[PDB]
Order: sequence, then C-alpha cells, then structure tokens
Amino acid sequence: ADSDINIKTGTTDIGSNTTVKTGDLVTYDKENGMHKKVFYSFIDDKNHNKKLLVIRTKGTIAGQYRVYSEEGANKSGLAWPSAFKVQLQLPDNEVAQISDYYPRNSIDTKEYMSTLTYGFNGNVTGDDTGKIGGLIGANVSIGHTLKYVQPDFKTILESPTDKKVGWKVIFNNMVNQNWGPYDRDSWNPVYGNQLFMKTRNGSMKAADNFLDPNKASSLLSSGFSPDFATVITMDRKASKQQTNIDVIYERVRDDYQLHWTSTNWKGTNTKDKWTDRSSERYKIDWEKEEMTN
Amino acid sequence: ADSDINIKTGTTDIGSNTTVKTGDLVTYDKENGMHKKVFYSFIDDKNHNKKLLVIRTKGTIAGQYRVYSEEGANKSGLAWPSAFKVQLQLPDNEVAQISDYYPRNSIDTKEYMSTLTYGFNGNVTGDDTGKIGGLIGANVSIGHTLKYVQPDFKTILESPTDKKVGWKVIFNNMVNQNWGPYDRDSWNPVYGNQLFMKTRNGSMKAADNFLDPNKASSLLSSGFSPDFATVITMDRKASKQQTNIDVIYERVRDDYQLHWTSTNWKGTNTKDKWTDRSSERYKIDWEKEEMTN
Amino acid sequence: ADSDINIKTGTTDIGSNTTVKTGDLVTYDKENGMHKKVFYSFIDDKNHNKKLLVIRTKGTIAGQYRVYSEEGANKSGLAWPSAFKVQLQLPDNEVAQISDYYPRNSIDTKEYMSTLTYGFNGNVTGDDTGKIGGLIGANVSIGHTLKYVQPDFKTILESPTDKKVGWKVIFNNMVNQNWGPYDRDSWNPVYGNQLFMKTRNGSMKAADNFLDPNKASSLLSSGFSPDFATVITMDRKASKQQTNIDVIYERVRDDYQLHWTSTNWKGTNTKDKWTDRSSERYKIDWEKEEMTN
Amino acid sequence: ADSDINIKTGTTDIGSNTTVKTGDLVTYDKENGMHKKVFYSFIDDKNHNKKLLVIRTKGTIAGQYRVYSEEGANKSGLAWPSAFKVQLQLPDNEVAQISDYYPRNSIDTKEYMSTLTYGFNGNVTGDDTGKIGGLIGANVSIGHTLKYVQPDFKTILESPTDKKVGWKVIFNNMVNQNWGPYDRDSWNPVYGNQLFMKTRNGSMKAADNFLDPNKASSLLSSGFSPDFATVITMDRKASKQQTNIDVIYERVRDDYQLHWTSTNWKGTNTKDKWTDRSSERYKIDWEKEEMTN
Amino acid sequence: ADSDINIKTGTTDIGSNTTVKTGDLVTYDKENGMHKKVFYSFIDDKNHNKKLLVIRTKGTIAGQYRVYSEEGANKSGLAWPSAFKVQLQLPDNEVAQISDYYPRNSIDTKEYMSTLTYGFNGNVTGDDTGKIGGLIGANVSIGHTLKYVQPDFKTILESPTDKKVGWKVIFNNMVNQNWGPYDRDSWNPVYGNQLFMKTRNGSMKAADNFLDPNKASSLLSSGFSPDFATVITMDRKASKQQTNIDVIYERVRDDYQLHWTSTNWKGTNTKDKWTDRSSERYKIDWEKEEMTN
Amino acid sequence: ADSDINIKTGTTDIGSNTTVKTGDLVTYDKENGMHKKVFYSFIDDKNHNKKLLVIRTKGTIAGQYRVYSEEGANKSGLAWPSAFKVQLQLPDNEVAQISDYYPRNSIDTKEYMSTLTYGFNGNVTGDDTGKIGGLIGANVSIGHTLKYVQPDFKTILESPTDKKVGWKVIFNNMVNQNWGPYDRDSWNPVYGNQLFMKTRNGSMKAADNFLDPNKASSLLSSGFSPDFATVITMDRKASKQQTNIDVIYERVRDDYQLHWTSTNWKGTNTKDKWTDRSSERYKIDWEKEEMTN
Ligand SMILES: CCCCCCCCCC(=O)OC[C@H](COP(=O)(O)OCC[N+](C)(C)C)OC(=O)CCCCCCCCC
Ligand SMILES: CCCCCCCCCC(=O)OC[C@H](COP(=O)(O)OCC[N+](C)(C)C)OC(=O)CCCCCCCCC
Ligand SMILES: CCCCCCCCCC(=O)OC[C@H](COP(=O)(O)OCC[N+](C)(C)C)OC(=O)CCCCCCCCC
Ligand SMILES: CCCCCCCCCC(=O)OC[C@H](COP(=O)(O)OCC[N+](C)(C)C)OC(=O)CCCCCCCCC
Ligand SMILES: CCCCCCCCCC(=O)OC[C@H](COP(=O)(O)OCC[N+](C)(C)C)OC(=O)CCCCCCCCC
Ligand SMILES: CCCCCCCCCC(=O)OC[C@H](COP(=O)(O)OCC[N+](C)(C)C)OC(=O)CCCCCCCCC
Repeated sequence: ADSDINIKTGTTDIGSNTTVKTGDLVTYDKENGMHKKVFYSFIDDKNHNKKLLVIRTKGTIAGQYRVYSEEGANKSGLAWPSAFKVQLQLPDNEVAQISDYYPRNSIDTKEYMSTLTYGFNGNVTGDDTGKIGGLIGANVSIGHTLKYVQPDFKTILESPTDKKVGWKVIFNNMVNQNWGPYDRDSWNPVYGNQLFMKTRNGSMKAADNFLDPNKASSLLSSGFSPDFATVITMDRKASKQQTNIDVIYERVRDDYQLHWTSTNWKGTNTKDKWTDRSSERYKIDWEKEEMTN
Repeated sequence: ADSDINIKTGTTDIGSNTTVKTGDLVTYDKENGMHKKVFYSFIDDKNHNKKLLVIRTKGTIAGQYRVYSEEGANKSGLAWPSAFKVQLQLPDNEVAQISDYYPRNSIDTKEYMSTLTYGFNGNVTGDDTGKIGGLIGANVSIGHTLKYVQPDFKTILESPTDKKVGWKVIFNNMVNQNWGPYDRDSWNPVYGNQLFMKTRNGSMKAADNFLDPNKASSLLSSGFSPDFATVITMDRKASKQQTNIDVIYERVRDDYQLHWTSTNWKGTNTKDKWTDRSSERYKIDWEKEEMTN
Repeated sequence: ADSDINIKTGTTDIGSNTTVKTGDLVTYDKENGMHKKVFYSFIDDKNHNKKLLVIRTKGTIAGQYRVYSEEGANKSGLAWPSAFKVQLQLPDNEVAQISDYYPRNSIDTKEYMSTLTYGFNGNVTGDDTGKIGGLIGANVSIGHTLKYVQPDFKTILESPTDKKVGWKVIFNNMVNQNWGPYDRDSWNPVYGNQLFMKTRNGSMKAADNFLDPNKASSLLSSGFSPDFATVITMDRKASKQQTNIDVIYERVRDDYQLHWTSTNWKGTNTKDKWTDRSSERYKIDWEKEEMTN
Repeated sequence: ADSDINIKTGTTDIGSNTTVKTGDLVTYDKENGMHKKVFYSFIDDKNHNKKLLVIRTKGTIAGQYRVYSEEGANKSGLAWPSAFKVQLQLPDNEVAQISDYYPRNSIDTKEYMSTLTYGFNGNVTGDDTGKIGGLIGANVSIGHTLKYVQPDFKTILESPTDKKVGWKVIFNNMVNQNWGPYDRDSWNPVYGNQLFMKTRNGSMKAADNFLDPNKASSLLSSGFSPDFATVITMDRKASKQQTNIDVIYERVRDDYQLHWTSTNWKGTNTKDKWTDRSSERYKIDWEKEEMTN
Repeated sequence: ADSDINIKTGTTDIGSNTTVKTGDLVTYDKENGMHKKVFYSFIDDKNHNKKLLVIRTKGTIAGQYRVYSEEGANKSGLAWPSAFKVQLQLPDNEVAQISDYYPRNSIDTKEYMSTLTYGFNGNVTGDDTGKIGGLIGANVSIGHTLKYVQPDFKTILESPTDKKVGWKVIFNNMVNQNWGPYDRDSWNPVYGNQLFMKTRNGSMKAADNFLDPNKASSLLSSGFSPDFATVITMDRKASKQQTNIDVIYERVRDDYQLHWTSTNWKGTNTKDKWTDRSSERYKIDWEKEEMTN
Repeated sequence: ADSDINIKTGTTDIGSNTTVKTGDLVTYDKENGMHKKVFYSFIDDKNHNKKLLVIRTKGTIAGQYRVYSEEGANKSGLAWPSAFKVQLQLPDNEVAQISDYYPRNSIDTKEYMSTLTYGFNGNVTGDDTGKIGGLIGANVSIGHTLKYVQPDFKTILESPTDKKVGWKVIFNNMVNQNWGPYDRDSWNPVYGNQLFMKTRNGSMKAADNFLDPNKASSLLSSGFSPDFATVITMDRKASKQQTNIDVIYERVRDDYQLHWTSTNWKGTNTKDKWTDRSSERYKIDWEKEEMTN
C-alpha cells in the first residue's frame, strides 16, 4: 500500500501524461483447439527508465474430454486435461528482460479449533419392590478441528527466470456424485481410482459408464481461458530495437480407463499420456511501437 | 489487476478520448417466444490496432413449462426447458475475428474439515444392598465434513473458436418440497425420478399431480434472460468493410411423464426431446459504423 | 463487467453529453387503493441509434388485509393479498418496442454438506464381588445437510414479449408464531391450513381468532411498493411520433376461512377469489419529449 | 486515519504537484535461481524536509525442492526451502537513513467460546409382569473452545536499525494428506517427523516415497515472490550526493531424510543445512535522480 | 458522520486550499534498539482558529527476547517484552496544547446465545421368551454460550492530560503449542506458569527448553512498530513562537525462569523487572514551520 | 438515501460554495481529570434559511479506577466509573435552537432459530446361549436458540429538548476471568456480586484481591473519549447576535467493596456513590463567527 508510507496514493505509479499504443492479435490453432490471443500495450513514460511493454495472454484452451477408445463392453478409455500451461520465452541472445507478472504464488491459510469439555452425571433409580440405586459419573473430551478451502484446479507460477516466465494450472481434486473428493493418485483396493466413474457396479456398456461432462468441473470439458500479465522492459539506448517472443499454450492429457473385473468396475489412471503444444513467434518493433505476426 | 504491476490504473484500457456510436435492434419471434435483442457499440480508438465492435446479446428466452399431453387420469406428460443456448457465428470466408467474451468458465472451490475427538468416562454405581460397581471407558472419533454451493442452473462457455463463440445454460439440480435435490438422472426403484412430482401417492388426476410452477425455480416457467458480451475486431486495411453475423437462441426441452403403476406415482424423464432454434442474420458496415437487420 | 474486456469502464454506456427531460405523473385510485406513479425520462443521444424512454413504475399498492365476513362465533372469513402484479402494454399496431427491464429472473443457489464419522469405544466393568467385564464397540454415521434462503414474497418477471412486459410478486411462504413455515397449499388433517391462525383451540369468537396483522409480514397489511424499470425505443425516422401506453396494477386476493368443527379450529384457503385491476392509458409525444395523461 | 483528526483526507501526504523519476533494474542470478528486481522512485517535494527514495524489492526467489541424494531403496534425502530472506543495508559511514518500510509486524487475534449446559432426565420402565421402575437424573457440562487461523508461511519484519532493514519468511506448518498439521519440530516415536512423507509403510523405493510437490504448498516448489517497500531519506544539504546500497536475497534450505527401519518409514529433519546468498551493490546518485548497477 | 447531519461531506474539515510543510526526523538508539522516527506536518489554515501541527511517532521498538542467564542444566532465565510505551510531553510552562490523538479506547462487544431443548423417548423391548418391556422418558436442557475475540497485545490510550499524551501496548495472553491461552498471572500447582515452556518434562538442558521465538507471537522477538498521531495547537498571537517537545519510547521487560524440581519443569514469572527509556527532545519553530533536533 | 428518491446524490445537502470558519478550544480540568475540547464550525450558506453552527465535543474523560480505602486485610473498597455523561445546554431566554445531533438511539436485533428432530432406532442382541433380543425406539426433540450481541458500555441519547441535548454512556455488563458476564445488580447468595473479584477464596490481603485494571475493560481505567456532534441554528434577523452555551462532562462512580466473611470473599456494590461535574460556559458571536472562552 503506497498510502501506508505517507506517500500520496498513485504517486509512484508509471503511465501518467503519456499515450499508450495498444493492440491485439488473434490466432486459432484448429489442430489443438487453442484460441490464443495476446493484447499488448507499449508504454514509454519519459519519467521512467526503460521502455515498457505489457503482454496479456488472454486466449482460451479447449478441454478435449471424450472417450477415445472402446473395446466392446468389457473395457473402454477416456482422455481428460490434466493440466493447462502457458509460457513466454525470449531468445538467449536478446537484450530485453522480463520485469513483472501478475498472478503469483500466494500463501494459503487454514483454520484451527481446540475443544475441551468436562462432564458430570448422577441418577437415582427405584422400582416397585423398594430397591434404590444410584450412579455418579464424569467424563472428559478433547477435540481438534481443522478446516481449509481447496479448489479443483490450482494455478501456479513456475520459477520465472530472466528470459522466460510461465504459469501452470493443475488438477487438485474433484468431488464426484457428492462423494469424497478424489485425485489422480487416489486408490481403493476394490474399485480403484473412482474419479470419473458413473456407477460402481452398473450393468451398462463400459464406454457408457462414464461421468457426464456436465456433472464434472467445467474446465474438463469446456476448456480454460487464461488471463496472465507480463511486462517486458528494453533499454532505450540499445542498438537494435527489434525483439522476438515465443508464446506456448501446451495442454497435458491423461488416460483414465475403467475395467470390468468380475462384478464391479475398476478404474485406473495413467498420468501424463499426451501433450499438445502450440507455439507462435511474435516480433516486437520498439521504435514503431507495434508487435506483428 | 493493472495496478499490481505498478502501472497506473486504467492506463492500458482502450476507449479514451473517442466517440462510440452505439445502437440497438429488437425482434420478437412469436413462434418460439424468444424476445431477442442485441446492443452493439463501435469503438475505433486511434491508439489501438484494429477496429472494435462489442455485441451484448441481452434478449430473453421464454420458459415454456406446461403439461403438453394428458390421457385420462392414468398418465400425463410435461415439457420443461432442459437448457438454454445462445451463440454467435461468422461465415467461414469472413476476415473479422472474435477477440473476447465476458462470462467465462471459473474454477470452483469446496470447504473441508477434519475432526478428531478423544474421550474418557467413569462412574460409580451403588444400591441399597451395599453392592458397589465401577466402569471405566474411552472412545475415539474421526470425522470428515465437506461442503460446497451448487446452483440450480450452471452457465458454461462452450469452447470458443476463432469464428464462433457460444454460451450454454443447463439444469444442475433442484430441491422439491424441501426434499433432497433431484436431477435428470436421479432414479428411485419405487417411485422413479421424483423431480416434478407433487404427491407420491395422491389420488388426484394425473395431469393435476405436477409441481406448481411457482414452487419450482423461476427460470423453468418465466424464462431466462441472457447477458453475454463478445467483441469482434476487423483490420482497418481490409478491402471489404462489410461483415455478416448470425445469432442463435436455441432452447432445449425435455419430456417428464409420471405414471400410476398400482398405488403410487412413477416418474420418468426423457432428456433432449425437442429443440427450438431462432437464428437471425445481421449485417455489419464498419465504414459507416452501423449494424442493421 | 465492461472493464473485463479491457474497455475503459463506462465507454459503452449511453447518455453522455446530452440533456434528458424527466417528468412525473401521479394518480390515486380510491376504489382499489393503488397510489400509482410513473417517472419517465426522454434520452436522445446523437451517438445512439434510436430515441429512448425509460419508465419507472414506482407507485404503491395497498394490502387490503381484513375480515370481510363473520357469521356468529362458529365461522368467519378473511381476505389477504395473494400476489401483486404490474405490467406495461402497447397497442398491437404501434411502432415502438420494449428494449430492457431491470428486475429480472436470477438463478438461486443452495448449500450442501456431507458428513462421515467413524467411532470406537471400550470400557472395563467391575464390581465388589470381583466380576470383571469388557465391552468393545464401533459405529459409523453418514449425514447430508442442505440449507438455502427462501423469502416470503418472490418477485418474478413474466415472459416479456416485444409489446408487453410485466412483473409479478407472489406469496412464497410465511412463519407463524415461530412455527414451521406455511403456504397456500399446506394441509394438516386435524387443523387444516394453519396459515393465519391465532390459537389452535382457543375459545374466543371466530372472527377474533385471526393472526394480528403486525405479526404477519408487512406486505400483507401495509401494501407493497414496486420499483420496476423498462425502456422503450422508437425509431427516429418514423412517420408518427405519438404512442400510447397502458399501465396495469392488478392485485389478487384469496379467501381464508377458519371453522370450528367440534373442539379445535379448522382453516381452509381458497386461492384466487378476487382480482382488482386499475389500468390507466398514457400518451407519449416523442417530438416534444413529454408524456401526459 | 487522517480524517479522524478532522484533517481533510490526504492533506498530510507528500508527493503532490511534483515529478517523480521512476526506474527499474532487473538481474538474474543463474547460480541461485533468484530473479531479483528493484523498482525505485525519486521523490523530492519542495514542501518536504528531505529528499526521498522508495525502493520496492519485488524480484522472485525459486523454491529448489528436490531429492538431492538417494542410496538404494533403504534411504534417501530431500532439500526444501525452510525460509526466504531479503534485506537492504547501507555502509556504516553513509549519511542517508532508513525512514519507513511497509510490511510490518501485526498483532494476531483468537476467538474464544465458553459453554455451560444443565440437564434433566426421567423415564418410566415397565414390563409384562407388572414391574414398574423409575429413573431420575441430572448432568452438567463445561466447555472451552478456542479457534484461530495459522498460515503456512509467516512473514516477519526483523528489528530494523537505522542503516539496515530486512524481512523474513518462515515455514509455520503444513497439512499433509488431509492429516494433522506438521512442523519442523514435530516428532512421533514410531514414524518420526511425517512432514513430507507419502505413505507410512509403502513398499516403493525410498526416493520415490516423497510427497508430490503439487500436493505441498506452492512456495516449496515454485518459489516465493517478495513485495517489500522501504524509503530512504537523504538531507538536501549533504556534501556528497552519492550513496551505495546492498540488497541480499538469501534462502535457507533444510535436509529431510526418511529411513526404512524394519517395517515402516521413519522421517528425520535437520534444520538449517544450507544457505544461499545473492548480494548486489547498487549506486544512488541523488543529484541526477538515477540508481544504476 | 458529517453527512448524517445533512452537511455536505468534508465541509467541516480543515486543510483545504493551503500549503502544508511536512518533514521527517530519524534517529536510532543503539543502546536500547529503538529506531524512533517522527513525521510532522505544519498546517496553518486561514479559516481555522489556531496554528496546527500533527506529529506521527512511527518509529519501531525492538523485541529483545533472549535467554539472559543460565546456570547449568538445573535452571535458566529469560527476558521478554511485557509492554511497549510511547508518549509525548510538553514543558509545564509552555503555551501550546494537545488537541487530538487518533488511536483511542474503543468499546468491546461479546456474543451471547441461550439454548433450550425438550426431549421425548420411547422403546419396546422383546426377547425370544416372549417377554415384552417398555420405556418412556423425557429430558430438558438449558445452555448458555458466550464468545468473544481477544488479541495477544492490547493497545491502550493512557488518560491524556492537556500537556502530555501517551499510549501503551500490553501483553494480553498467548496460545502455546495449541494449548490453552496463558497470561502473566496464570498458575498451575504442578508445573506453574507454563507460558514459554517447550516441553513439560523434557530431559534437555534447561536453557534449551524454551519456546522457539518463531512459534511465539512476532512482537515478542522482532519488535513492535507504533503508528500514533497527535495534533498540537498554538495560538497565532503568542509572544513566543518556539516550543519544546519530549518523545519517550520506554519498553518494559519481564523475567521468566523455569526450574527443574524433581521430575518436571516449573515456570515462574516476575513481572516488571527491567525498563528501558529513550527520550529525545525536539524544538518546534512555529514562525519558520520547521521542527529540528 | 437521497438517491433512492431519484434526486441526484448530495443535491439536498448544505455547505456548497461557501467558506466555513472552523476553530478549536481546549481546556483541562486538573481536579476531575477531564481533558475537554470543542471543535466548532460556522456555516452560513446563502441558500439555507438560518445560520448554522456545529459543535463536536471531542474531549476525553479519565477513568479513575482505584482502591480508595483499605482497612487491614479484612475489607477494602474500590471506586469505578459507572457512567460517563456529556450535555450541552442553552439559557432559557436564548433565541437559538438545537437542530440535530449525530449519535442517536438505534434499534437492536436478535437472531432466532427453531429446531425439530425425529429419530428411530433398532438393535438385535444375542449371546452364546442362543438368546435373541430386540429393541425398537423413537424420539423427538424441540429446540429454541436465541443469540444477540451485547457491548460492555452502551451509549444512549437522552431525550433532547429544544434547549438542551445530552448523551450518556452506561455500564452494560462485563466478563471476568472468562466467566459469565456480570453487572451491577448481579447477585450470588454465597459470594455476592463477583464483578471485580480476583479470586473467590484467595488468602491474600483484601486490598490486593481486586481485578487487575488491564484485565478489565479499557474504559474503566484509561477513560472514555467522546465524539458527539450537535448543530445550533440562529435566525439571521435576530436583534442579538450573541449566545451563551454550557458544556458539562459529568462522570458517575460507584463503590465496590469485598468483605471476608469466614472462608470466602463477599462482594457488594453501591451504585451512584459519587458524581463529578465540570461545566464551562462558552460565548458565541454569530456576527464575527467565532466562539471564545
Ligand atoms: C498419541 C498420544 C500422545 C500423548 C499426547 C499427550 C498430550 C495431550 C494431553 C492431554 O491428554 O490433555 C491434558 C489432559 C486434561 O487435563 P489438563 O488440561 O492437563 O488438566 C489436568 C487435569 N487432570 C490431571 C485431571 C488430567 O490431561 C491428561 O490427561 C494428560 C495426561 C498426561 C499426558 C498423557 C495424555 C494421553 C493423551 C492420549
Ligand atoms: C476403508 C478404511 C481404510 C483404512 C484407513 C486408514 C487411515 C485412517 C487412520 C486412522 O484410523 O486414523 C488414525 C488413528 C488415530 O490415532 P493416530 O492419530 O494415528 O495416533 C495414534 C494413536 N493410537 C495408536 C492409539 C491409534 O489411528 C488408528 O487407529 C490407525 C491405525 C492404522 C490404520 C487403520 C485404521 C482403520 C481406519 C478404518
Ligand atoms: C435407500 C438406500 C439406497 C442405498 C444407498 C447406497 C449409497 C450409500 C453408500 C454408503 O452407505 O456409504 C458408504 C459406506 C461407508 O464405507 P465406504 O466409504 O464405502 O468405505 C468402505 C468401508 N466399509 C466396507 C467398511 C463399509 O459403505 C457402505 O456401507 C456401503 C455399502 C454398499 C451400499 C449400500 C449401503 C446402504 C445405505 C442405505
Ligand atoms: C484442574 C482443575 C482445577 C479446578 C478448576 C475450578 C474452576 C472451574 C469451576 C467449575 O467447575 O465451574 C463452576 C461449576 C458450575 O456451577 P457454578 O456456575 O459455580 O454454580 C454453582 C452451582 N453448583 C453449586 C451446583 C455447582 O461449579 C463447580 O462445580 C465448581 C466447584 C468449585 C471448583 C472446583 C471445580 C472442579 C473443576 C475441575
Ligand atoms: C445456581 C442455580 C440458581 C437457580 C437458577 C434459576 C433460574 C433458571 C430457571 C430454569 O431452570 O429455567 C426454567 C425451567 C424451564 O421451564 P420454564 O421455561 O420455566 O417452563 C416451565 C416448565 N416447567 C414447569 C415444566 C419447568 O424451569 C425450571 O425448572 C425452573 C424452576 C424454578 C427455578 C429453579 C431452577 C433450578 C436451576 C438450577
Ligand atoms: C410450558 C409448556 C406449554 C405447552 C407448549 C405447547 C406448544 C408446543 C407444541 C409442541 O410440543 O410441539 C408440537 C409437537 C410436535 O408435533 P407436531 O409438529 O404438532 O406434529 C404432530 C405429531 N404428533 C401428534 C405425533 C405430536 O406436538 C406435540 O407433542 C404437541 C402436543 C400439544 C401441545 C402440548 C405439548 C407440550 C409441550 C411442553
């Protein structure tokens, strides 16, 4: 908070009394279903030290959640998106540098609660025959309760070097049919990984017996639309005013297969089966303030 | 957050010191009961890279929740809106492209809570006859609690290609008569799908025995009014300054039938029975900045 | 959110650098107790496409909650407002159209919580005679908890056509004497519909035995004041610049009668007994920007 | 709160009607994986008393979470970041001084709840033989509940002297596999420190049996990006207008080793095993208002 | 709230259309580890009645939490900061006065909840021999629950006279090892004051057996940074325009000693053992609007 | 809310385009420890109807919590502030009037919750000898829960007449040693009023056995600083432009005495023992817009 040091709010920011030449580039990769788009902005504030360029890789990545293979009613497969990734890179010999990037790793908290209870009890028992009985008792109780919030997909910021910065979205865990949350490594000796399992012992065809995409999380089927910001600074006295950038939109899928053993379905997951990458190279012209490709 | 990179807030946005020519077009489709409307705005900022056009498909889609067929008191049917859809498409040969779209798939979270309890107990029992008894005990308890919020209708963003983008609204599940939430695939061996069932074993006429539309969710009967935004960019040097768009407002209904077997009502649901589509083609004139049709 | 597409906030709105000629018309209908009022505003922004007119039907509708008929102490009646309605309509041959309307159907959510508990137990029992006993036990528990918020009166938006748009307020359910919520269709074999019942088996006069209006919801007795907004657009090249509108403020009452059978009171409800409508026709003059009548 | 003393808000702040010359310097230390960056701003308000300079050490520090050594399946090690540190220092003979620093130690609160319950009980027991029995009882209960929120990593502000100021981020405790929170000093006689333990008695290779980095907290693997602000004031009449600063980005790792004793895995932690420091010296030129190096 | 009297918000404040000459003075007291700093501002609004001066004693006070003395493994001591204080004073003969001071005593609230429960019970017992038994029971329960939030350190405003005003921060109570909150006066017959005790009956060296500073509250080890505001008014017609102020940063430490009696550790606390004061005298020159020393 | 009537926000307020001459007067009453201060503002808006003057009686009142008398170890007393009061009055013959006053009586709410539970139970018992037993049971439960928040000190606004207006702060109730809240009228047959009691049956000296001021609420010891606003209007055509005001800062103390009967301490409270008043008379000069004294 800038106002917490007594500095008037907004004084230290950059971009006042200047003209910013924004832009936009959109490209669709039919092969991988990645509607990538980048929205840039050239800021050159005279009071600043270096020329600036903010790249916002909005785009969108499809889900690709479908049953790829079926072999009769005995067994069938399924491919689902294990994690989405997007990164920006620069040539090793380039002179520009990565300055900032908004979505960053943040610390996570958890509640905690301790309970202690003392008790006392006493009753008097009697019957018709005149018998009289008594009972005196006591009890103690100690309790620990711990609660926290865990999302289905967890965004991460990979260690950003000077030249390349990249994010990542992975599959934390999911709740199926209102049952206990499952994850890729979850295992049960009888049924196995029940992640995307419709019925434990249904009699339908194996390919049919898969969780309906609507029931599952949206990102699995309808894709994930990133919103990431990075800022690139280039010295104003550099001999060359042209730079090249590479943007990647890789998506990683997994193989989930359920198998009918004798009576019930058995689910197995094979992480990191396929990976799809869609890299496009853009060219930056600092002098003209336009990025084209 | 633009201010989190130290850039002055609002610097990177587009639309400053420019005149935007808005508009409006309203049309009602009596056949399907879809009061469709589009509210557009032409933004051509000199500091930007391409001409812009934002389309907000506000409109409204009716519910169409009524008992379509009745056959005596033995059985009767009912049609309800399973899902609402709206999408924008462009001709394959067009040069414009889809840039953005507001309502997007978002990650969902869930609470979690683990509990552990230790116990101790002891009592002394005595009677008139002088008998003295004792009791010492202990117990342990482990508990997992998981809570999350699930809406009745869940909006989704279908995988947006470069040329076409479309949303979708589906029926998650509903609570009937304060009873457990039901959904399309819910089944009970005795009664069956009790989704829109008034009384389990009422003696009234079959057509009468249906959940009152007021009790159910509003969207089922009174319709759903969308609010979706998309932005279309067209290069300023293109030879042709005219483009055509298509807007669709399809709505999908289901068939719900309850049947009197011997004593109680039995309910069955047949998903995706009917679909109603209302597509209108608009023409865009970038040079004059007006969309008409 | 306009700022979520990178457009500067407020750019796409209409009404900048223009003069709006507001107005006001108030009329009271003594027969039906409806203090109806409309607050209009003519907006004609040169950058827009059509002339605009926003109508805000503020007004107010009385409750009319009273004991209409009494027949000795054996039985008596009561009329209460089941639902309030207000709608705007245009002549079929008119050229203007309905564009927007603020209060719209919204999706409703519900919480959900699943619980699972394991237990263990063991005690050692002994007495004076040296007898020693043991006990080992275990238990499991499964719990589903579902919570949601339900208001007394639920506003709805009837399917809006091009020419007419109307809202509606209905009676969801009410809590009486801190007892379980009741509604119009609620029934109990012994007492019946106990909605507005003071005492189950009081000995007072039948007319007296009714819930005090203060205890009940406010809208029942003191009326409901609507706040609804609609916008009408008319093409700027139309031959005729005059339009007629109709505004209706209908209110629906129900008959609630309690009857002394032998020992306790019995309550019965007869929905949709009376309806009161108060329609006034206004005239719109686009050229002069004034609505009068 | 400035407005709480009746002073108009923002009156006492500094930075109005002045030009601030910002800047930026980025450097990457390949050896230690620390993408350090500093964003400075020279403020010289004529109404103020001294020249000002705010340094925001944004940067980023990698996680470095990996299995460094493995010796067959009997045992293997692991190094994880115990704490991240960053500090600014000035030469002892310098004339500038440290004025402020935003992230500061803050007081922490805890909930508290006391419960007291009285009880009464009575039952009548009878059998076919005509025997009649009674039971009267009472009980009391006292309960203390205390709850508070404890984050995984806890930022601290080391005692700031006049010349040097430094922050610190340490490892509070973590929740593993939904089990009770663990910390560095946690110990269990059977298993030991179960902090980063995959399975208690799994049969896999020792190196394999480690908690997946995705499951653990993000900062452990993907690094921690600091955001700390400090302000340096230098008198405007000083003979020398040049100052030197030192910025350090030390990171401390620990050694976590699990050992297979006879049947189950045993985990041991050795705090403060390695420390990595990356110090860079910057030069400040007050007269020209530029920091370079 | 100024707007609650119908006065336009901000009308009654002071500081509009005037120039405020701020300042800053920083000094570090190596002997006591108190990085004291004062940030002043001279406001002389022509519409006001007196000259104004707001002093914000930001500064910072070190924690000084360490084991001062150890005598073998039998016993050892510890000194921790019991309370931090800071006050401003004026000479008795001075003419200026204290007007305001932000952080002020505030009323504290507590929740409350009363519970009442009625019960009923009945079971039918039978065996093979045809014996039939019954049981009818009832019970009542009354419960009072009271919850409130209590911070570790509680800031107070000492009774402010005309000439001197001073704040105070004291040690409310702390939670150790997730156990019941402890305070200075807490006592246990077996162990004693268990405030900063690592293990109840550990076998390590006495000096070693102390709570790790990281586990404890931050203010204990890393110090407390105050933020207090006071405003001084001086008449504009006074003969002398020079005033002297004194600022004190006293810190009070306590002695905590744990002692090995025969088997377990015993902890004893001796409140108010040492006090450290660091007073500096500043000179105020109203005519020149500068405070120097 | 002004914007809820369609009036542009802030239109109806007073104070626009005018100059307000503020002020300040501070006086300390050594005898009673009341640092009283008044902050006035003369507003004369030409569009208004009367001259305005807002008086904000900020000031501060000391706590005066101490053991006044002790008589050996058998008994001792204590005086604590029961209630703080501040009021403004005008001479009866004056022409000015009291218009407004911010802190006003506000309605207080309470939660409420009704619970109902049905149960069922059944078990099968068997032993080695082949005996088989059964048990079928049921139970019902009704519960009322009511929760609300009650502060320690409750501010009130005494009935404001035309000439005088006064506030009041009283002692609602307090929580001692985490035990049930106590108040002035609380009584216990064995111990008595245990409000400020350290230990029930401690053996220390009577004067020593009193609750530590730090443990109690802050206002008891460190005093209460009021913040109250009132506005006085005087007609602009009045013959006399001078008015006199009286400001009072009375504080009421109570006598709390604990007495050693035979084994335990007994506490008694005598409400309204002493009262301290400090009234100062100010003179208002409307023509010159200055209040002096
Ligand atoms: C895997 C299990 C590892 C052992 C964990 C030990 C830490 C938990 C301590 C514990 O049980 O809580 C403390 C309780 C409650 O009493 P306290 O709060 O200590 O008050 C003393 C009253 N008392 C003498 C009648 C017992 O007092 C006790 O009963 C404590 C007795 C000494 C420690 C052993 C307790 C066994 C707990 C499983
Ligand atoms: C479908 C069921 C699959 C098995 C799930 C195992 C995971 C749950 C572990 C569990 O029951 O919780 C741990 C408990 C509580 O004690 P801990 O927290 O382990 O402390 C040890 C104290 N104790 C030796 C007296 C037991 O200690 C135990 O009693 C654990 C014993 C070893 C695991 C088997 C527990 C059976 C749970 C159904
Ligand atoms: C109207 C009632 C329709 C039936 C509803 C079935 C769905 C509910 C399943 C259920 O009861 O929850 C699962 C429980 C808990 O254990 P799980 O979480 O399955 O862990 C297995 C441990 N166990 C073998 C010792 C039981 O394990 C069981 O006991 C499940 C046994 C198989 C399903 C039948 C359960 C009967 C529930 C009324
Ligand atoms: C490690 C344990 C140290 C001792 C802690 C003592 C402090 C806790 C006091 C306590 O147990 O709570 C007070 C209860 C509840 O009654 P009160 O609220 O005192 O009302 C009196 C009614 N009664 C005479 C029928 C009992 O009344 C009592 O039963 C209090 C009796 C005197 C104190 C001893 C209680 C033993 C608690 C472990
Ligand atoms: C240290 C203890 C001091 C005594 C505290 C007395 C204040 C608490 C009163 C109390 O126990 O709550 C009221 C209950 C519940 O019934 P009520 O709400 O009074 O309804 C009457 C129904 N009844 C006749 C069947 C009892 O009705 C009763 O059982 C109240 C009977 C009269 C007061 C004595 C109750 C004993 C409480 C410890
Ligand atoms: C100081 C006490 C004054 C009396 C307060 C009466 C008001 C409370 C009524 C009450 O107990 O709650 C109603 C319950 C629950 O059943 P309901 O919700 O009435 O459903 C009827 C089912 N049942 C016939 C099997 C009982 O049904 C009953 O058991 C009600 C029976 C008639 C009223 C007497 C109940 C006694 C309560 C202390």
